[PDB]
Amino acid sequence: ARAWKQMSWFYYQYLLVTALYMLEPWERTVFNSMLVSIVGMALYTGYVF
Amino acid sequence: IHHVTQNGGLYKRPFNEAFEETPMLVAVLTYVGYGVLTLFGYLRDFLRYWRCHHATEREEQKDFVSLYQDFENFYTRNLYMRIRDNWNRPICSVPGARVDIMERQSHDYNWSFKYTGNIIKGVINMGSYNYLGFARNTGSCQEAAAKVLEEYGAGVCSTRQEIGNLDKHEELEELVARFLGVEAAMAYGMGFATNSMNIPALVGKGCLILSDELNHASLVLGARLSGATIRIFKHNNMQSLEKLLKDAIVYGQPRTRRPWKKILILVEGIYSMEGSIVRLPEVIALKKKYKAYLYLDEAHSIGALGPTGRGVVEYFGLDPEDVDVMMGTFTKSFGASGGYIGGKKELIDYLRTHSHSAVYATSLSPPVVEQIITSMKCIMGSLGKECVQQLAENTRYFRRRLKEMGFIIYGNEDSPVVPLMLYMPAKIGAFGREMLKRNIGVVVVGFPATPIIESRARFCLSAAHTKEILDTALKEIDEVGDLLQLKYSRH
Amino acid sequence: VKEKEELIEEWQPEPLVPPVPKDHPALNYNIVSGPPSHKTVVNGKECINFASFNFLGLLDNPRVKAAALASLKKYGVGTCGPRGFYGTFDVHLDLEDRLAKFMKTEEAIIYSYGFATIASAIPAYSKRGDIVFVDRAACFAIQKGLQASRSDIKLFKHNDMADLERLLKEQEIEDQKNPRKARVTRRFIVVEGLYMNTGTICPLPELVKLKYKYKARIFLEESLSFGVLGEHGRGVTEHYGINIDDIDLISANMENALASIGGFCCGRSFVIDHQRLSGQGYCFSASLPPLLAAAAIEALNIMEENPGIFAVLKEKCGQIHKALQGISGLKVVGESLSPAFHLQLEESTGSREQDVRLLQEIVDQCMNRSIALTQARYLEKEEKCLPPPSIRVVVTVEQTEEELERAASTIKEVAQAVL
Amino acid sequence: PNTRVMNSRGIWLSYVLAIGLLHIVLLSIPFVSVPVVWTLTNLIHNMGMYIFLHTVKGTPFETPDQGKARLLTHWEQMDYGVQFTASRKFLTITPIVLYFLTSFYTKYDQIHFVLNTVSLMSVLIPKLPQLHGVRIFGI
Ligand SMILES: *Cc1c(COP(=O)(O)O)cnc(C)c1O
Repeated sequence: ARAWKQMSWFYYQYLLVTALYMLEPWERTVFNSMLVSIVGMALYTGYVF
Repeated sequence: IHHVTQNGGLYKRPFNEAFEETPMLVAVLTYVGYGVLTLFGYLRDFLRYWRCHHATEREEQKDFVSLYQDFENFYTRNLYMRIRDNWNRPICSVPGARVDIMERQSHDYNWSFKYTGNIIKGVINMGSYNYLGFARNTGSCQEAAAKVLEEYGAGVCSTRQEIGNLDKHEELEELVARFLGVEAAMAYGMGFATNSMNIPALVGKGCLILSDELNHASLVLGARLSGATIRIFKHNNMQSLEKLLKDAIVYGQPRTRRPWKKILILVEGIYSMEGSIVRLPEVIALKKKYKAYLYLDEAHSIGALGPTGRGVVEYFGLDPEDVDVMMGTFTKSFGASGGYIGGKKELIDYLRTHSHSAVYATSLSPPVVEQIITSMKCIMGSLGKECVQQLAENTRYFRRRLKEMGFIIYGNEDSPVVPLMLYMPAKIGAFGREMLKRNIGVVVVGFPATPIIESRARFCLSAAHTKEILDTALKEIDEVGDLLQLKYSRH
Repeated sequence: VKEKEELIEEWQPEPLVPPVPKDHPALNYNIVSGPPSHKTVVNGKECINFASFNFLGLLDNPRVKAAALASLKKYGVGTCGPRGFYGTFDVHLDLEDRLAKFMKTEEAIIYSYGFATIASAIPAYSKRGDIVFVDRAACFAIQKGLQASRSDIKLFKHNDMADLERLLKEQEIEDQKNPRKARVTRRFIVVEGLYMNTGTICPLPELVKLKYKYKARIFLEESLSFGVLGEHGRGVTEHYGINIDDIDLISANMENALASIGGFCCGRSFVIDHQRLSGQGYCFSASLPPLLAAAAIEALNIMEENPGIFAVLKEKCGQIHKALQGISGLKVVGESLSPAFHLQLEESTGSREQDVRLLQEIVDQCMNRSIALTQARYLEKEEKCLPPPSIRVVVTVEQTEEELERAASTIKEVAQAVL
Repeated sequence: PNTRVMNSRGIWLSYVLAIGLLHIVLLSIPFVSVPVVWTLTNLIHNMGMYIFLHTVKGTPFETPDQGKARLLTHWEQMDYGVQFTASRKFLTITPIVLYFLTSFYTKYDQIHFVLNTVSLMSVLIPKLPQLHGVRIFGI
């Protein structure tokens, strides 16, 4: 049960490093999308090779 | 005798300062933290090409050449404005050990604030210049000014070379001269206004000023106002000091090669950021080797160094008669307002004539003179001279305590200011909120007032802090430094 | 060669302080025991004072001294720290609100020092490219921010229209000379509402309408003009009845006619916010001690509860300025409105150093007649436009005219004796 | 304060990995070819190093020198103007290495010569020390 709570700490740890913390969540998801879709394109091209 | 190493700098005690270089992996992550933040600023200001609400330059009958640079206000609205909730919090009590803080918040994302009603009480502070603990509305020390307040009033409406010159002013100027152990002394209105109005009355056009990298906004400004060549040497680098000092004499001006008219040195005792003490006997030994003068700044150092604390000169045990001019303040150990200049009687009399401030600015308020006097009486001999032995105990305890807890601390170990290193800019914005949740208010120091990879937080120790007050704070930090992983040191 | 540098080391600089006395100027710091009240005592000589700047006389009000003592027993004495780093009090917030309310303006900053409130305000705006137009007889506090801000000062003659317009047209020549560079000039105009050194008043409507004709910016520095000029005493803007929002910055200090310490700058919130970030004496010095602040709020309460005090000072100016003119050897070079006279001598001698010493004798004899005056000192080798020696006459509202006219009589007598 | 910003610690190491991220981002694109990945990343890099060095002038913060470098772009104001320093030469060597790997990749083609040279040209031309303050008809 606490593993879902321990996991959000590491996400909170990801908020501090690379300065996601005070980043106005209107803008955070914009960076989250640019975080996902580049890694989402890293998989689809990586499975080719 | 401890060190007489190369320059003749005779040391009595061990020195033991610590400037731990920042780790490789830590430093790279900082630039990413700024790099994402400088990225959205161009994004945000691009969104402002149509219309968090702004100050809105008057349209009514204006729109001349615009007032501000848009780009010079970049960091103040994209890194500062995000996290400006801290270092601005109003307090509503006596800034002693526990401080009542008015609570405020912003639903407009720190663009406009609002007091709710709340008074967060019993908050341990570590960000006030209250070393010897004279910030209290109790005891007989502050009570003496109440007699002075009901008698005199709250300020001369005049100038020192004009009408306004009270007996208290003449008394205090004597009193510091015996305290410093120098010939004569003279008080000024505020400590900032001292250096910005007296240093231009000393040096002139053909002078050369050798100031440190990080003095203050005072000492730079006085060096700008006197038209004089300013040259910067590295922080506590006597080798870099002497290298400039060598070439300053064997050359002259850049344009002509005439000799310099006179030269002098601007150094401080305890540098506020990265709380460290200047290698002073290596300076006294070097200025005698090159006939330079010396301006010294005991703004933090007095009341904090030496037994029955009398600045860094007693802390090195040296004589006051080799420092050509001594300056310190009364806001940062005494709980008062203003500053002095100590020096030779020939020097003081020249500055009682050419002052910029005894001839234009109004002088001190009468009751705060009394708060200075009674505080020096409790030092010279009633919460007296036992607290400086308490603070040095509190300094030396707290300085080893965070070092063994895996934190990273700068400066000399005996320095009461505790610079605690953050590195990430988000770790600035979290830490002030985080400690405030844990009933403690501290001071975090931002980017432009530091270098890039410094971004530190700062603790002001106090003799008013007891052991239980101090150890409770040690408990709270142990969680937060764990919570933010700011355990950067290897030791 | 290595040893040759050692040969240069045998060299002496100048000694630090110069050989101070010209003939013997020691200037004799005049010891005042006790409060410098209306009934004061200087060097053991009881007298009434005429350079103390409590025009409202609020130094001797026990309403004030009761208010500040309450602040003293609950806050302390001094702020241990600057204004950011936990050094901002409620009374600091209350006083900033009150000055905006008293001036009907948006914001008001507070500096901890009456001198560095305009030496630290001007370089926050003009920065090495901008042109500042200075009336050549503003006080020394203005004359240092202009030196700090490395911007080209263009002086113009004192209180004197259309010589300023001579300068403006010369920039209209330069405006059409490089229009890209004239897009980034952002020039300014600095004027003091009532000059400390001349005691005159400047024509603002002849300057406000002049502003839009040449697209400049006006910095008012009403230090003396603050307090008693208007019907409620808001300065020349209440006196001229012109709009507050015409002026880009209004500076003052809480020392003349408020009997407190420090300065403030009130104005529209597009600019007053900006000094919180780059005030250079705002965010680097100790904040204002709170017992001075709560004293100054009550001083605002007294000024707002009783606006009739500003009426009796104006006519009291209108009598000592009237009933002193016509005396030989000197001249009244302050206007009728100004409560700070300048009483410099006509038929000047040669060396000013002697001329001060001649002026010194009148002030010494007058203090023997239990009437205390000043000599209005300056810094000669720095001031960049220095006035001739006057002596200042400062009137309060607690003057009780029957003894005020005694002073005009006893100076009518002793002046011709020295002359 | 923009004079010790490239004279800091590990800024050189972090400058590489930004480009190293930018390539691996550009390497994982579907409808692209392994020559024009290198063609793209030498164009974008030399675009950034022009706009972030030779175009924007002043400081993002406020300078207590009363805006002395208000008319000076970021390259001109490094290390208070002394040119042949330890860090300007690192900033000149690095696009040349980015020119030679993009010379190695794309197999020395003619259009990949033309497009990848004038980016490398227009970045070193302002870095001539005798082109300190001369600005071509603007900025
Ligand atoms: C405190 C500080 C000042 C400012 O003077 P205060 O009136 O005490 O605020 C000037 N110089 C230094 C080094 C300071 O630490």
